[PDB]
Amino acid sequence: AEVNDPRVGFVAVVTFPVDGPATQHKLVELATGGVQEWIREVPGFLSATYHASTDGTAVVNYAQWESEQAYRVNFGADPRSAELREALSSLPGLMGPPKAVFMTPRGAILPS
Amino acid sequence: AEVNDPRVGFVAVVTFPVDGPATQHKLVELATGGVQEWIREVPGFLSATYHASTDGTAVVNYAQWESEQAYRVNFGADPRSAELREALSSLPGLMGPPKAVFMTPRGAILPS
Repeated sequence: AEVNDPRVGFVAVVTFPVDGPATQHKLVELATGGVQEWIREVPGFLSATYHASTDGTAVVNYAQWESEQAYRVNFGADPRSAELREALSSLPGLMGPPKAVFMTPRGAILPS
Repeated sequence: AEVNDPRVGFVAVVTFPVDGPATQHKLVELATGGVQEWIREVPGFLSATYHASTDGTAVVNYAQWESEQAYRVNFGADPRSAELREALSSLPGLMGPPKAVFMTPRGAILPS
């Protein structure tokens, strides 16, 4: 969704610490390789964008959800989120557990 | 821009540690204020979205740029970005300097 779309009521920023750029690439390939095809149609899911940090040390997911309730019901409470967590944890080169920050959009600036 | 817009070549995620929700509001108000309208016209600027962490302790800016040079030079060499940085660093309630992570979008999971 557009970053400022009013439907975005809840965001998670998840950082995965990795051992370098080869693992960054493998982790994004894994995350977008079909393991989470099921999430796409879940109610309230808007997007998950995986980024490689320029310094090679982390993959960062910016995830948009319609609301915290939708995230909790349709993601956190579905055992498939634990299967997805297991899959992403399986990759050689992941150096520690992912770190999450939960937040809500409060203001934006777009080009004129 | 949409999170998977192909023009987004570079993202900065900047986290400002703050002492509580009153400060989260003052910081977003300052950052989205009005005298800061010049950013909207910077070449290569795509968006800045400010978020309040649900726990009250941080404001997070997810910023989209066409390239690292648009952020570093088109924005960062402009004297106005030094003025903005000083205003944000002098706000009461800040608990430490902002921390930035720089990254490149590499994949996205979206609904059909």
